Amino acid sequence: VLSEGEWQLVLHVWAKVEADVAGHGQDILIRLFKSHPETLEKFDRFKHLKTEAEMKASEDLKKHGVTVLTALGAILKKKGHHEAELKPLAQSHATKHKIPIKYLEFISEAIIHVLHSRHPGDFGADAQGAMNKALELFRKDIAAKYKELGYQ
Ligand code: HEM
Repeated sequence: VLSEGEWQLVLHVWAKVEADVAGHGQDILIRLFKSHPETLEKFDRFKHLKTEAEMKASEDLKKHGVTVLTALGAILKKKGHHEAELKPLAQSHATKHKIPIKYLEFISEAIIHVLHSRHPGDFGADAQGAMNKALELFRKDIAAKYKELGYQ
């Protein structure tokens, strides 16, 4: 469980993200796809993209980045009391999109990397550890729902 101090660090950097939701979503998805190409293959929408330049030029990709970060932001602002927000996410990602928990670990890594690149003054070690804990909590709670549903 995160402390109030930890949540403050998480939400302080997150408020910086929300000044450019779409730029962050691009950077995060591109990092994910480049670092872990098996993730790209889960997106029928995006698997035609073969280069970073093509990814950066895709408005559809940029749109989806906003969808992802918007959902994450709503979860983080619940500070742990996010069960209603995760239910539908866990359900779609387990049963429709077929996304393993490991891939949620991968996108967590991408998020943390992009936050450090874009917001280093608000993303020192204390904030990095707090964000790690927040995204761990996210994964933990999704993983429990996957397990309920027979997906992990
Ligand atoms: C921070 C983690 C993530 C969040 C907050 C998130 C959020 C969302 C949201 C809000 C949607 C649309 C509503 C829905 O279908 O549930 C969606 C769709 C989808 N997500 Fe995620 N997602 C996350 C991670 C991933 C990862 C790691 C993958 C793949 C490796 C993934 C694959 C998909 C796919 C395939 C769709 C459908 C895209 C489409 O329209 O064709 N998601 N996600």
